[PDB]
Amino acid sequence: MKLPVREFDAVVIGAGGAGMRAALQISQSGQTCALLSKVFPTRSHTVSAQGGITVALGNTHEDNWEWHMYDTVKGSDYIGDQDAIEYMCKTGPEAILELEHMGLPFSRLDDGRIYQRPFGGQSKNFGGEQAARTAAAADRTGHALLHTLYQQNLKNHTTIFSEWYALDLVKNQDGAVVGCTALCIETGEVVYFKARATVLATGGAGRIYQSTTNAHINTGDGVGMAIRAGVPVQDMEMWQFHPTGIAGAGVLVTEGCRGEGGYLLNKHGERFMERYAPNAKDLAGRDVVARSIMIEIREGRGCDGPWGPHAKLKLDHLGKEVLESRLPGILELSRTFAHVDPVKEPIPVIPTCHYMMGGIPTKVTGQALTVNEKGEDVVVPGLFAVGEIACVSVHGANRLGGNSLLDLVVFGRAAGLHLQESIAEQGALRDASESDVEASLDRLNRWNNNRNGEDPVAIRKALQECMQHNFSVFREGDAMAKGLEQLKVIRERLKNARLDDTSSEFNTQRVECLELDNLMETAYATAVSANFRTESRGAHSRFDFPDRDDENWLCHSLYLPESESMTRRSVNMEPKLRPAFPPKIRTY
Amino acid sequence: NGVHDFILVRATAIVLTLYIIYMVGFFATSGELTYEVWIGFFASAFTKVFTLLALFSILIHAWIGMWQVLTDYVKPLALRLMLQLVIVVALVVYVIYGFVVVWGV
Amino acid sequence: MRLEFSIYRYNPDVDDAPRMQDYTLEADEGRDMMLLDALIQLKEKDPSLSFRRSCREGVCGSDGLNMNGKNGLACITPISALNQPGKKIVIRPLPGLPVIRDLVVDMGQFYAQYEKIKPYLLNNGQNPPAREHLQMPEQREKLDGLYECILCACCSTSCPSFWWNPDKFIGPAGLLAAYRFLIDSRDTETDSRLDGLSDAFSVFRCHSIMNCVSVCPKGLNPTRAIGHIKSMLLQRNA
Amino acid sequence: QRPVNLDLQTIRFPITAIASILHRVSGVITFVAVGILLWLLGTSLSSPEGFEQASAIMGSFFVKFIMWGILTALAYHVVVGIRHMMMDFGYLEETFEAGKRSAKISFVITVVLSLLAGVLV
Ligand SMILES: *Cc1cc2c(cc1C)nc1c(=O)[nH]c(=O)nc-1n2C[C@H](O)[C@H](O)[C@H](O)COP(=O)(O)OP(=O)(O)OC[C@H]1O[C@@H](n2cnc3c(N)ncnc32)[C@H](O)[C@@H]1O
Ligand code: HEM
Ligand SMILES: CC1=C(C(=O)Nc2ccccc2)SCCO1
Ligand SMILES: O=C([O-])[C@H](O)C=C([O-])O
Ligand code: SF4
Ligand code: F3S
Ligand code: FES
Ligand code: NA
Repeated sequence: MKLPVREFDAVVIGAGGAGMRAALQISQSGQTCALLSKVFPTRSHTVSAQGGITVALGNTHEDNWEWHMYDTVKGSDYIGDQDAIEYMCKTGPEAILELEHMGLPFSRLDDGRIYQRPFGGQSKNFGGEQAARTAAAADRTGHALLHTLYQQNLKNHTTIFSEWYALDLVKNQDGAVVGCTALCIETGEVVYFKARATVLATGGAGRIYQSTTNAHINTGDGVGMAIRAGVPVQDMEMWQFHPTGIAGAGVLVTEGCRGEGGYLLNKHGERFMERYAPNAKDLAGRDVVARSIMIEIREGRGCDGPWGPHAKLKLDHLGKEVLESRLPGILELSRTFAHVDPVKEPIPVIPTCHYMMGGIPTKVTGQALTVNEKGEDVVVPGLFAVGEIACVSVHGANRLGGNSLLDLVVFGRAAGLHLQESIAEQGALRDASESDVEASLDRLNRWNNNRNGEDPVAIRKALQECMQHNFSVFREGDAMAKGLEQLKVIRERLKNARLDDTSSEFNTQRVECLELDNLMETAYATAVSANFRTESRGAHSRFDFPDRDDENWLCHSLYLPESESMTRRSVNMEPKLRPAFPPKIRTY
Repeated sequence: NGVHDFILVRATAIVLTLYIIYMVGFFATSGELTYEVWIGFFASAFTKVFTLLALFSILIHAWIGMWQVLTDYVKPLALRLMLQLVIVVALVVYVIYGFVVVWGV
Repeated sequence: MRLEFSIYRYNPDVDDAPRMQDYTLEADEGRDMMLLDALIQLKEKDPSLSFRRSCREGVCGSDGLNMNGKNGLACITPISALNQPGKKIVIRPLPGLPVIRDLVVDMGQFYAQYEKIKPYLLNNGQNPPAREHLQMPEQREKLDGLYECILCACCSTSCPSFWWNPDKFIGPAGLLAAYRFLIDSRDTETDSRLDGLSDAFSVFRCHSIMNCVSVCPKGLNPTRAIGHIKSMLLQRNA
Repeated sequence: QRPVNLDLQTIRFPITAIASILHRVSGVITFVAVGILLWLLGTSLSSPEGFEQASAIMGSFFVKFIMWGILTALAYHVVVGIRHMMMDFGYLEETFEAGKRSAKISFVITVVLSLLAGVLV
């Protein structure tokens, strides 16, 4: 072993909501735990989440976790795993109340209970009247949540490795994950974090697109790491485009704007969502709203200006008092990034890439899955995933607003509650040899030695442009096929890309180059998966196969990294506490 | 502790403000300053007492203040303790010299 | 239109001491970018230029910098606010902290002061609520202006008291966080917390210099929070 | 060992910080001044001749300048000290706008007291 070895029971890679909630739980169960993060923990993308946490607290009106389960299942367009959605919806209220006891500064109803607002895809009585179940701290709920979880980690003295960049998983000769190599950004030191449980919690990958709501750090590192270790990823074609990014900037304005009573207008001042979703209107599922906006624009009914083509999000009728109390953050964002005061004028908006429904398939315990040669599920010993990197799947083909933060907390906690059993079930794992660790350094040594190759900047730009033109809200077979060919070429250029800064003290160029590898793998998996799924379902929408096809495609898509090919996985439709929700036509 | 310093500085600030108003009051309403009226002012019990009370206030107020300054800009302990010594000594000398000047009038 | 920059450089394996290096950037005349945009482009042309950033929307607190003399966040500072005819736009690290590399500072002391004031809910478990703690809107309003802090350190690294005693003065950001727990009606350890803030340095090194308020990118007011702490300290110890 | 950016010439200070560092300096100067005023007061009180001599000392133009500086620093320390206490007790708001405004008014008041101090001398 010619690299330093740091050993823990558990290594959690990522300190957003999911990773911080998991670390806190793992630590309180008596296991040693190392929490890694490539930025200071409270700079994780969770910190930007706005609208709130969707959960059946029953504060704003009497509610029922089964109503939430129904909304989620339907919202997912029937490929969300119903046993997993049931666990999440039923467990949710208590898991969220626990955050409030940790001091999360939720907004409040008059009787002192947590404030909940309406949000997309919420109904009472299994598809009835609009519901209000998204618990909020104004519109900075992600900020409140992340800071609270960090505070709890200080209180608990969690071992945190801040500004360490995980490079690649380490496998032993039996095919088990036994930790990861990591790079200390400050000093340039390279280390092997050895563990019985390695927990990916690395977040999403919106930066594979030209325009995204996501932080610069959202580069799909856990997808690249899984893929390079032979671990499959699931449903990667399922990308949520949030209906309301600011046009021309990408920056999100929360769906809480529509939850509080705002709505979308086209250039004729028509409230068009009444036409596209007569029941739920502006609070329909996001895949539907996003498509409807793009249909208006495509058909000459969008607005234009300094911002580019867009729809108008009108809020002024709510008044200054409601806006400043419920939506202050979007007041700042709109003023700063659109030069528009929402108190007086509509915000120019357009659908913008937002959330990765896909990821590493997992059990509710967080254990990662692969398939054997027979196509059966088998646990990947030593590997776990929680949060946006995971595909449990509770989100299927379209995530509901507020259900990601609920996911981070419910599943981050579950991985930690179940960790001892998961470790006992997998048995003692053989040690990595030095060559096993060495294999995890190949990618890094390539960059450290390549001075004369290609500019990584043009490669990143080409990759983003390809995804934006070819794998956006509306897709087509021919365009996707070409897109895929273009990515193969770009991926070849990337193998000869140069690192121009070779220094060791806080060298961010090296980190950005390593991230570029993970953008490439994520983009590649996404494109292969989108080509493969010949139907339209939730966020995946194809002109050549415009219909939802339950006979062939009521299932998950799975990308197999060793053959670079696709297969299908069963959707779970066997909840324990109530009967399955049968697939039906999905309209809002 | 810190609360104690904060209050003392402010309590003495109030006493010195009154003393300044008193002294300025005199100066700006006494025409020609003859030796006679000058010494009559400082011979008064009221002026003597107030001036000594001001002097004690200064000892307290300027000590805390100078300690604040030194603990910001002078790190080497020995140098700092030496400067504090000179400063306390000077303040105590101010008071004692004041006692000597007024009790001599 | 040509933008001119002077940017602080430092790499310990190369430089004997920090230096300023000049950069030029051609920009579109009809568009106003953020400083972070400009930095990102300078790095396309000089891959060695290192700085922190993430959210690019003023929420994460990553990219605090001293810009033309004044702390703020690069992501929401328009170039038109910095660009003065015939002068260079001057970009330097937040003052007072050790510089790791280029524009990246070691925030260690800033975080240590935050941990010192025990920034987490302390509730003694008596009279537990049935579900969430009940907190009326009037009690919850008291946290507005305090819980929004993004820990960017623009305030603390602009405070002279924090420069002279970064290990004893808590600093504006830390004290804002202390006050956040002090007036949270769900925190029951108010008296313990005030007892830990009574020394000469933790709170009382604040002299109302007001550098903190003028630079906060979120519009928060540490000076006022600090005032309220001083009052509570008198109320309890005077 | 790591460098730090603490080059004061490269940093913007708002008017509130200027007000503030001058309050500190004026306090230090006043500390020294008390000794000088006491030496002067002692001399003026020791006898008739001590008094004529203090007047002759005060007649000097160089001494008028110093004495004016002392009175100005004092006035400044007192005015801005009162400003400080008004904030501490809630008479002045602790917002940046109020801080700027009250600092400015404090400078004006000090200029006036510095002119009255010129006259008195
Ligand atoms: C983008 C966005 C998303 C969002 C939102 C608003 C915005 C602007 N508002 C939401 C809301 O109101 N309600 C809701 O339910 N969801 C909302 N979302 C979606 C949700 O925020 C995200 O899906 C979620 O926060 C993801 O959290 P997660 O914990 O899974 O991951 P993260 O916060 O993105 O943090 C990732 C961590 O991993 C570390 N990392 C990544 N790569 C590495 C490597 N290579 N090595 C070490 N660490 C790594 C990051 O540092 C980070 O800590
Ligand atoms: C007359 C002799 C006086 C002397 C020698 C003196 C000296 C000092 C010194 C050295 C300081 C510390 C400065 C700092 O730490 O920044 C100080 C602080 C202070 N002075 Fe005075 N002072 C005097 C009178 C007064 C008066 C009449 C007032 C009227 C208000 C006053 C108000 C204050 C206040 C409020 C402070 C504290 C400011 C802070 O803690 O930030 N002083 N003084
Ligand atoms: C620390 C402190 C002062 C300070 O050092 N101010 C300052 C010094 C140098 C440069 C700018 C401001 S002035 C008010 C009392 O507290
Ligand atoms: O619209 C939002 O606030 C946010 O984007 C919510 C989710 O869940 O993603
Ligand atoms: S108070 Fe403001 S300037 Fe200070 S750390 Fe918090 S957000 Fe940044
Ligand atoms: S800048 Fe510093 S002195 Fe007090 S008002 Fe602010 S914390
Ligand atoms: S990059 Fe997040 S605040 Fe500037
Ligand atoms: Na996912």
